Amino acid sequence: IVDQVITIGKHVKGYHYIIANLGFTDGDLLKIQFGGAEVSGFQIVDYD
Amino acid sequence: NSIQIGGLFPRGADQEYSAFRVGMVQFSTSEFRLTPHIDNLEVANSFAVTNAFCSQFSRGVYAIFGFYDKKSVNTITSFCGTLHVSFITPSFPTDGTHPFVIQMRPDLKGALLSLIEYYQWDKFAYLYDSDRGLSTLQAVLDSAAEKKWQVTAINVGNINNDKKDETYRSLFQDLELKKERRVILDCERDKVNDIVDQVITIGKHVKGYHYIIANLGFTDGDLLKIQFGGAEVSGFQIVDYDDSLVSKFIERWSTLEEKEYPGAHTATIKYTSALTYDAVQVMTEAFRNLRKQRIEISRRGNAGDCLANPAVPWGQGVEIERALKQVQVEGLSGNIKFDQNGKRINYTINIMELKTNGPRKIGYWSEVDKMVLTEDDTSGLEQKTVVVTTILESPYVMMKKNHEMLEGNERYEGYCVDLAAEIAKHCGFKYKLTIV
Amino acid sequence: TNAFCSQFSRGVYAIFGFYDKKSVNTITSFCGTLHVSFITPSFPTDGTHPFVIQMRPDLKGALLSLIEYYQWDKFAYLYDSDRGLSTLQAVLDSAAEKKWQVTAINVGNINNDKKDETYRSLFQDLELKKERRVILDCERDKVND
Ligand SMILES: *[C@@H]1O[C@H](CO)[C@@H](O[C@@H]2O[C@H](CO)[C@@H](O)[C@H](O)[C@H]2NC(C)=O)[C@H](O)[C@H]1NC(C)=O
Repeated sequence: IVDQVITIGKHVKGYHYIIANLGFTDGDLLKIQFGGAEVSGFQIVDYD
Repeated sequence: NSIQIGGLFPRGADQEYSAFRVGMVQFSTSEFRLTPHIDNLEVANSFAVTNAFCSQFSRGVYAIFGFYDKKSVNTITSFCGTLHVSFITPSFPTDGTHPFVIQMRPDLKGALLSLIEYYQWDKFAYLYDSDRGLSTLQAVLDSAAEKKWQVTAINVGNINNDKKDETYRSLFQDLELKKERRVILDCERDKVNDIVDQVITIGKHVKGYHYIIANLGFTDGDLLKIQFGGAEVSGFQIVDYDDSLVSKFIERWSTLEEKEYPGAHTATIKYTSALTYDAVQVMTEAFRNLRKQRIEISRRGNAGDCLANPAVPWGQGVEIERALKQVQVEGLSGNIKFDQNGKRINYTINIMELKTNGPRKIGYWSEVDKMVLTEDDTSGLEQKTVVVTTILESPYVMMKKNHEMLEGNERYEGYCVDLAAEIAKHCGFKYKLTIV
Repeated sequence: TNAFCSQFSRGVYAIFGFYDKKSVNTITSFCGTLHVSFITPSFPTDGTHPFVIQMRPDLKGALLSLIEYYQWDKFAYLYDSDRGLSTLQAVLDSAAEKKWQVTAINVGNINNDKKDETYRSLFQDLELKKERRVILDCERDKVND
């Protein structure tokens, strides 16, 4: 879903995504990291 | 009939070399046979170029086909202009009028300048490296002055590939200072994809951005990763895969053994490679015409040393160069023809826009016709001029005092005329005021 | 290339000379390879070539500063290719960050048969945008012309 969004350009500022699982940092995030859209998610494993 | 020629290839130009070999077999005849001695060299290094040339000279070649960097080209145009050695290249045109250099690459500057007035740009950002000279950048700076353009030229080639990230943000902050949306890319094909990739990541490839790729190979690189972005991408093609000549070429090309002809297993070929294939045909017709005109050209001995003092050119160099420059043939890059300096003339350049279903020609450019759009107009432009009927009554609809000199909607004035505007404005349509 | 080798064959220990934008690479690559040291008053290399002792100091930094001192924002930059468009790019690279409107008119390609005409055709062409601030960037002779 990410890659598809990336290619049609729905990851710029104004857009906003909330990833609904306990593994936000379990998957790739670099490919949306600088686009402009807002990404949110949940982490159940605190590395700190 | 053993004719010796010089071959100068840069390390890792594999497809260009394979194309050179298919050209060998295809245009080889039984009248004569071109015997190519190949020199694999770091074309950027001038020392190695000077050496490799002197080697080809001392062996006794009749002409050299090769490439050059802009850093190296001067060594080439010197040793060729001096020793009358003929040089054939798909590399970029020389800054001026150099003799004994047969530049297969068509001049691109004239094409690009046409396209800019076509899209009617007035303010853009020109990005570049120096690797093909700055003779193009001079062209966009002398034009901008004469046609009122504001150009933000940024040199993006000196960027180190070791810290190649902070250099891009600060680049697109300076390119966000004037909200620059129109950008030209005049770069090495490698540098092209690196920039595109970065542009995708920061999301400057949606609707509202319009990029122009300044090279002879539009469909050469990768286009699919900004094909759905929304941004419109234009560029130039010198290899038309619709020509039956090129189409028949592709069939054998795409099917060759790849262990033997590397990078030749594709449905597309780089223009750098394609020109090399065209260059072989020219080298054949050149030496064919030299015997059909019964002119003798064989070496009267060793060329010995290229640094021989004083330098004395062999005679037939004048004759050979002329033969080359008088060639007219048809190959992969459309029609081929030269002037007295070895520059392309009368050549076609396809204009391609990136769409949804892939790259697409919207027209072609000639050095004589300038910008010509192929009659492929679409029916999409609705522009349904909504016919608005009205009556000649005061003060609803009235003729203006000098309606004669005026035309269209401007002829009439009045309440309903003013209303016709407010209606069409809020409803969004172009309309024609006509009396019943 | 012939002169450099002629000097080298004799076994000189160093070489003093001048070069051009259409010959600099030759001097460098043959001095980088043969480790011959070159001492030049000519314009410095657009890089980090070794064995080349450039006597003239880098100007680039100074000119940029002086323009900033005069508080300019829109000017014309007549340039000569003869010394390598390094400085032309230096002000062009800065044109964004410093916010400049630079008109870059090449001038190192005119002939002395129509010298008096083209030079007037340039200035009666900047009577268009009506700029008054110019930079010359030329070998002294192209200045006086
Ligand atoms: C200039 O280029 C044109 C178009 O590439 C060349 O035109 C072709 O000429 C041949 C031989 O007369 C015809 O068979 C073709 O039909 C033409 N191709 C076209 C028009 O697409 C022409 O040869 C070149 N002119 C000169 C003076 O060299």
